[PDB]
Amino acid sequence: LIPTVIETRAYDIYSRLLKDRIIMLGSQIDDNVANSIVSQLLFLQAQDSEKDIYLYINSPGGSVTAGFAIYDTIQHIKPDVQTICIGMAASMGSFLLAAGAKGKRFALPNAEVMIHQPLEIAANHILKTREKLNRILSERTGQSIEKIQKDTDRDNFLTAEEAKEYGLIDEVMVP
Amino acid sequence: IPTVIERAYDIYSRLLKDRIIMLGSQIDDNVANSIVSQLLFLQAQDSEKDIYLYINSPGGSVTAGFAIYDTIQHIKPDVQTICIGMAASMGSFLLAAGAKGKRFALPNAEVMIHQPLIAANHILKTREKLNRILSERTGQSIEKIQKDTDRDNFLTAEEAKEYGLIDEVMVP
Amino acid sequence: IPTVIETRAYDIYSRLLKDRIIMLGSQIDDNVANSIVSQLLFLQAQDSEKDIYLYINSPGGSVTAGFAIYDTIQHIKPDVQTICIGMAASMGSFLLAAGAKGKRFALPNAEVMIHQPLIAANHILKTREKLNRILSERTGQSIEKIQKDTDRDNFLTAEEAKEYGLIDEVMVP
Amino acid sequence: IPTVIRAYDIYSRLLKDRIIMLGSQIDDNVANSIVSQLLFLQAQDSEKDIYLYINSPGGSVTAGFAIYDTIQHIKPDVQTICIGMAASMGSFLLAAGAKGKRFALPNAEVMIHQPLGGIAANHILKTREKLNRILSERTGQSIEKIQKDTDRDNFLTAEEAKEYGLIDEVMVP
Amino acid sequence: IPTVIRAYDIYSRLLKDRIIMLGSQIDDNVANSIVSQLLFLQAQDSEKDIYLYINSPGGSVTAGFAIYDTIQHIKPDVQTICIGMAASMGSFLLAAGAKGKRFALPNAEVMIHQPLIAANHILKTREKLNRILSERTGQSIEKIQKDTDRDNFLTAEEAKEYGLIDEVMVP
Amino acid sequence: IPTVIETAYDIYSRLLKDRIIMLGSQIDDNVANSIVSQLLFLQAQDSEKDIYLYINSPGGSVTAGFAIYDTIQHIKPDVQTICIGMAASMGSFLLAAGAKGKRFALPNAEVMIHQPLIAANHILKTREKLNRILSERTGQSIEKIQKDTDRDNFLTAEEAKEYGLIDEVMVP
Amino acid sequence: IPTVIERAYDIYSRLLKDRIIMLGSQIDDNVANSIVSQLLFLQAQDSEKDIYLYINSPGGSVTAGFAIYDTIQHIKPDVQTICIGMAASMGSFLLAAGAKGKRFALPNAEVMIHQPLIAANHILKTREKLNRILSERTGQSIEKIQKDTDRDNFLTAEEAKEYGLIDEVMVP
Amino acid sequence: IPTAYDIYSRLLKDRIIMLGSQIDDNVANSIVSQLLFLQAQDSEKDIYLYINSPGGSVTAGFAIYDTIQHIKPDVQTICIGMAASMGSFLLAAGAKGKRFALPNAEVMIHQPLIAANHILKTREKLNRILSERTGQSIEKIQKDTDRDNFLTAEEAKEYGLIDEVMVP
Amino acid sequence: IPTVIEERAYDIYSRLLKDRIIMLGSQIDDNVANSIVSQLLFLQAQDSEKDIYLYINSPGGSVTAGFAIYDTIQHIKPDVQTICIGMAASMGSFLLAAGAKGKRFALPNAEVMIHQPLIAANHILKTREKLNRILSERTGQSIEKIQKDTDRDNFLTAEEAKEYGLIDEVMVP
Amino acid sequence: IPTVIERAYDIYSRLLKDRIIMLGSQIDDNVANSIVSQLLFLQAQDSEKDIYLYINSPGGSVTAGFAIYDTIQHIKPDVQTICIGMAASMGSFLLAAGAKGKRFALPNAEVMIHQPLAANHILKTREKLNRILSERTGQSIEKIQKDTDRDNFLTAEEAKEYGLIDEVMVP
Amino acid sequence: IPTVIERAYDIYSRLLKDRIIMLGSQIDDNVANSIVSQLLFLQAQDSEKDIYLYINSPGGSVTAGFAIYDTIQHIKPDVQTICIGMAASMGSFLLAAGAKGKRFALPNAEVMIHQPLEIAANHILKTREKLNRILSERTGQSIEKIQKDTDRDNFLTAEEAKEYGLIDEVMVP
Repeated sequence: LIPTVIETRAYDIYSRLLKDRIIMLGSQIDDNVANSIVSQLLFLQAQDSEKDIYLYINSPGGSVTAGFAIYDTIQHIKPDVQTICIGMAASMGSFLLAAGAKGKRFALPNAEVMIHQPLEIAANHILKTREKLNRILSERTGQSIEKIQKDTDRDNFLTAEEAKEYGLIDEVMVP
Repeated sequence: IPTVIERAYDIYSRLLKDRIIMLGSQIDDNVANSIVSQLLFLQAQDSEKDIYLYINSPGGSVTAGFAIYDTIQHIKPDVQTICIGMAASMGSFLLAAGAKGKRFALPNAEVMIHQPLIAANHILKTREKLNRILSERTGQSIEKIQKDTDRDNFLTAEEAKEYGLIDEVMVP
Repeated sequence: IPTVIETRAYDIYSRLLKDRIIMLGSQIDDNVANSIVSQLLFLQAQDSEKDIYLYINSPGGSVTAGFAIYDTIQHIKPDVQTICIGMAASMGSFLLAAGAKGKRFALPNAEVMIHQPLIAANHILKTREKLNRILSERTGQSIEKIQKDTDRDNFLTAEEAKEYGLIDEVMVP
Repeated sequence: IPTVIRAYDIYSRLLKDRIIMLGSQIDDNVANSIVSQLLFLQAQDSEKDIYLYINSPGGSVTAGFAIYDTIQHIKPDVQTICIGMAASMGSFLLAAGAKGKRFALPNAEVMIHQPLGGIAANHILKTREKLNRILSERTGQSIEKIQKDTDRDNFLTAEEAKEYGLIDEVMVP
Repeated sequence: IPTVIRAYDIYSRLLKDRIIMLGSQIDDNVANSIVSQLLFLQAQDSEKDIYLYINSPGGSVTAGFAIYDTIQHIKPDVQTICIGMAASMGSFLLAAGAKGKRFALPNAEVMIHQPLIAANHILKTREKLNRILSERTGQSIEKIQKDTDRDNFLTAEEAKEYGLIDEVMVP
Repeated sequence: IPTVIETAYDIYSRLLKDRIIMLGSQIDDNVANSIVSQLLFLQAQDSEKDIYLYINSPGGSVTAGFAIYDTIQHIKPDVQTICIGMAASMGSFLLAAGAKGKRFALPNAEVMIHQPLIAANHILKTREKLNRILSERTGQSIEKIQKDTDRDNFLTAEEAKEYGLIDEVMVP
Repeated sequence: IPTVIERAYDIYSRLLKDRIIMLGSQIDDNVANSIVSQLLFLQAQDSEKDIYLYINSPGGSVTAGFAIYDTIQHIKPDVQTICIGMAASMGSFLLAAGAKGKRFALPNAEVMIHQPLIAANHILKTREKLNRILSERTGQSIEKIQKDTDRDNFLTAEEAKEYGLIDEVMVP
Repeated sequence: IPTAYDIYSRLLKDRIIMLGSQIDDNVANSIVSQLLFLQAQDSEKDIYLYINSPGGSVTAGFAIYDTIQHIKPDVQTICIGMAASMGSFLLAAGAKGKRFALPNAEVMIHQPLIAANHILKTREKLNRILSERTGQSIEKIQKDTDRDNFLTAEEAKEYGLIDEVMVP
Repeated sequence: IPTVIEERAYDIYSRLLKDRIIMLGSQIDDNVANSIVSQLLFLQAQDSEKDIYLYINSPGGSVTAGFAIYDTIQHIKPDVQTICIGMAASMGSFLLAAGAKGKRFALPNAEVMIHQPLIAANHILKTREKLNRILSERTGQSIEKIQKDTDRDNFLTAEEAKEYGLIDEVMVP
Repeated sequence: IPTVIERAYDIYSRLLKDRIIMLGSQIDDNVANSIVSQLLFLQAQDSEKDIYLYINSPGGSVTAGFAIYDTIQHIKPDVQTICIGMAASMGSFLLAAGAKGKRFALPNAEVMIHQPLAANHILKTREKLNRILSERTGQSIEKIQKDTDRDNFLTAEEAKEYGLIDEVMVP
Repeated sequence: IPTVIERAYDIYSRLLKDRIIMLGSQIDDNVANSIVSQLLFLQAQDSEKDIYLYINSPGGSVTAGFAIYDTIQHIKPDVQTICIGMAASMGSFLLAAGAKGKRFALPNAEVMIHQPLEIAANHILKTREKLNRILSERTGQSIEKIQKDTDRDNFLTAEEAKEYGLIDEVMVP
């Protein structure tokens, strides 16, 4: 499922999108996805430190650690990382959605968003990093930590407009 | 997938050079990410020129279908839709979602609007949303579409036109 | 599948495509259908006036997939010649008969079978009568004859296929 | 499948009460098993009723027919009771029980759709007409009404099934 | 699965005491086994109670209805006892037991969420599920319709309040 | 297969007590050696009482077919054949091979005399051997049986009676 | 498991006759259902005689564990728990859950009360359920338990006596 | 395989052993045991070995061969279906006067082809043993076991591999 | 397959095809036949006058697939030289004998076998009669002898095969 | 299996440019079709220049070994054979079939002349190999027959003495 | 394995541009075939310049190892052996086998001389005898001591391997 594009040079579609500073996160997040995403972010920062990056998100979520690698890289680099949810952003996918530059987090009208953080590691360290997630989510949305602690414990499916109301995105994109 | 040189592509890649996107499988997230990317690619090359999305699809994921739906609506280009073979469920929803006056089917092509049945209530909620968009795009009442997407009828290309799922049946 | 390089690289199918030649050498499913349809649409954009050549060695396949190639053959402006090498069975034989009039061919030892093997039953029968109606138009046979023969497994000689109206000529060596 | 004490499993222990469970897709292994049970029960007694419980999605025509012919051949009455579902060939076997003794539980769904693809087409169609004719005889419906209905997918309530003539009574708690 | 001795496995020895264990997902195989145990027990004695223990994630609606109907048809009262979990079709069968005689142990969990071949028939049998749950629990059909569409775990005590069981079996 | 305990057999063993053999599958060496054994067992219990061979078989190995066939002919007891469901290829050869006047089919049974296609010469040799045995046991000419065993037409129970493969169709 | 004729018991069937139940693996629903049925069985035979539950288990399903728990609490007879080898998570919960005065470990037995981490809020609700019960059964405050069950501590048989998880370490 | 015995176990009661498969070491060890069991019961009465076999391992075939020859009882051999390779060799190895075939049974003496010298050496011993048990010259068995030739039951009697074709 | 550059990169087979060499090195099925036919069609479009060299090391395969290859050898204009290296069996030996007059060769240690080994039985027998007739035409042997011989497995030496009319020459080192 | 750029090759294609064919696996039909093709290609580029066939092979198919043998003997250029590691059966036969004076082994290479086993055809082709080995080694046919029926590992020097190779290459 | 555009490479091919070869896995025939090829290539490229063979290997096939060994000794240029990570069994024999003065190891590398025990026992013990013999020459240890130490699985430090005579130097940062 990846066509070729030859300018007058052969790119598959994603590599051609990367040329325009577009990164497609279209899968479950594991370490392989994270290493690839971080790499693309580093490449694009190196090309241009002033120019916006566009990160598109269609993701069921995944590994907290891998999710955090991408997060911290988004925060480190100078360029503004816009975020755009195109199909779904659940758990760590919605966390990355909300971690886009302020004013620059978007979703298409019909995109679903879920803040539910589900669940060998010791229980106390899982709970410790969870607190870390809630604290970061509390800031980037303007909601109280109490309210985010509750909400991430349930599997609430948000509409694009609920997400905006909630503070996970800045705008719903209009045709 | 044969190779073509004008610098070498496969067929689909050469068709994309003429702004042709082929949707020829069940729609899952990988297909969705792929169709969306191509549409985004095409938009940036020319925001004015038409896009042609051929559809031969038994359907698939609602969320994947909607991601493609929304990209069609969002981009500036008119997306034509042409049904060859079959458009079922979410494939039939995408066919109906093409630019007005520019939804087509070949003569022997087939269309089934039945949308098959994670919290039930969420599924049923997104389901009401599909019926309304299908009402808006066909001109049929919401109640009529309610009944029809819950039953598995096959429409001929001609029935699909009479129904408002397409604008024209293409003739040789 | 060997490579062909013109001082530009192709595989044989791709270089045969350069001569407006398409090879259908397998069971027809959705993947083969989309591949063939694309080749036809491509070849049409290259030149709307020149003949296209469709070689058929196929045991059959999906009615849906077969109808997508059918309608695409009809839709495009160029003549599609059909050439049966090896075998045309079921939906394979339908596409052989779908070629431009006067331009449906078969090699001398090729074999044709129009038996169409047997979603609600109602719809299967409906699209069957639609196959039968179309084969009747393309072969010159009455729909009652097509009806009986598509319900039985029936190997036609290349010459018999000519006598039937499935092909126009048997290619002489 | 638990043990009952001479140690049976439940089915073996129910066979002692002349009860046969048809709880699966019907194929040749199921058919041979059902047939042998029916022949064994005729051997034990030719006068006493048999009880065939049916919870089955359907299956092979030929296998359905081997059971059907064996129900008709043996001397005893074979009661049929639909628990859960009787589809395709399972609904045909439901309607083939002794007249007056075809039952369904209140919530059991019956569907007379006979699938085509789920042999030469002609032969399949021949045996379809024979199934239709038998269904006509056993429901009291016209061969024509039954043609239409078995070509389509309808789930019938137990009551509608009785209204139809597929069963004689709905068992009340 | 231990053996007890005249040689039985435990389930079969429990069967001798008119106890049936529903301990898994309900499919047609599970359904046929259960229905068979009921018909067997009924023949053996039409007056004596039957005990159905339930630890089930759920399953096939057809399979579940097969069991439901057989429970209702036979003469003996069938007591239902939820141990562990009753979800979806398992919770339906729990409610399906003789009224006065539906139980759960204190840490048991009940979920009535009914998860979602043509759409109209599925929605049709949903309404038929809802209407029976409405009768057996005393809750209005509008309330059951809402609650079976949402995924929600109930305490044994909460399930008693709801009308799915008659009592929490206190230790 | 259920259990039957008398005052423990599986069903098939209980039927074997009545001299009933069930051939319900594709004929391979393993099926052949089971069938031959049941035959030698029953000849030994009683060399005078009929044996009942029920046939629901898609066919199988020619060699395994012949091992069963040669055993039927060699033992003293009359072997009745009853086709339930289907008899094809070597299943129909064995059906025709039961005692004269004791070959039966249920009304909806299907019978296919098609023998489908070692060095080629030896396959053809043992086919001539099949054809000549079918010739004797049906009363049809060797010419005719050659044409007919070379085609795959399905025969009605009654059509198989007319053919001479069975003696009677069993009435309810 | 080998046979023992006392009528042929496997060793587990033999031990069940002495009211001995062995829980020797990860706790899933099959195991839970097996243990529950064995409990109900032994309870039927004699509601006054002790039952002995030997535990060597890495833990398992909380629901499956609670089903075993609830049945121990429900039945009349005293369930003695004996840890041979290991009791972890739900294994150690079931160990602590035996009759008061009658919870044992072999001297080299290991005990770990870490409960590992399907909506998050429901999981956390059931953990609290465990913590409170462990609190009732050890004499420790819910706060020490909620702290200790969140981390990877291995307890010696002796240390587990210190903790109130077992009553006695079995003298050889 | 119906039933307390299963059929084969019931036939063993009547001193009947059924070789219905490829001959490998599992099969060989089974046959040998049955042969030893039967002679323990009565070393006088005949044993009946039915053969329907595509052949198999030389070594495994020689284990059955040697057990037949060793024991006191006559071991009749009866080919049903086919005896090929080691199966045909075992057929010809039955008590003299007591090697039978059913009328449509098929016999093939081709023995198809660890160092090559060992297998060519063991092959000579087979040829020599077939020459003895048929009354053919060794040079004729040499040629004949080197090609793949199906014999009729009658042809096999004419060859000396069986004594009689069984009459129905 | 290793690579050769003339920067035009081939695999050896693509490099050979440059020099009009096709290697039929495997069991003949649909995939193989489709490949060879296309290579034959390619080479024909390239130069219709110059010879083609078809090297054959093959145990045989599908009859349909064989005839598809045969029919294309006969149809195209170029002379197709056939060279047996190693083995030609069944349809391999049939394709070997189908090469140009005076231009069918074998390497000295090559083995050739005409046995064709054994869809309704009668269709098989009728296409067998096709092969035998053609073998008769190309070897000069009577149809009697060929029928007799295609029904048994005899291995033919390079020289024996020349004797028989399957090849024209044995290639001298 | 690295890439070399002059034009981009893998090492084998790069070595093919220097007329070096590497026979490094069991011989089957695919290996034979490949080696033959390389030999044909190489004779097309130059018919007088030597070719170098390195052999590390446990053996393989007889038909396939003969296809390669026959191609070697047919083409004009001299085919030097070099045994690295092992040459067994059909491997050792292809070692022996190299141009006279131009058949080599490395000092620690191993050579096994054992040929493993309708039977009559197998024996015939086996008499065919024996007769070619005898010609090329210079050994009597009776001695080849004894030795190929035996599993006999030959030292590089022992293989020289035997006449399978001409020289043992020196470090 | 990343690309390198200098012309495109994977890293190993780029390193091979600098006469560096990486032996990174268990040695079998496919590894040996590769290493030998890389060595003949580098010789042909330049017969006087040093080759650098990096060894990180648990060892493997004796025949395969000796093929690598013989090629190192045959070709003209010096082969340096550098153990990174692990050299065990035939890996450590290959390490000993590098140009005298030019066998190296990283400081934390591990070296195991144990040569573990389908061929006859007699041949295995005889090719083992030449392994011992060759290690005695290259290390300077008596054959008696070599026999002893290669029958035991002791692990050497890079330094102990130096004192043993398997390498010349432990590499300095």
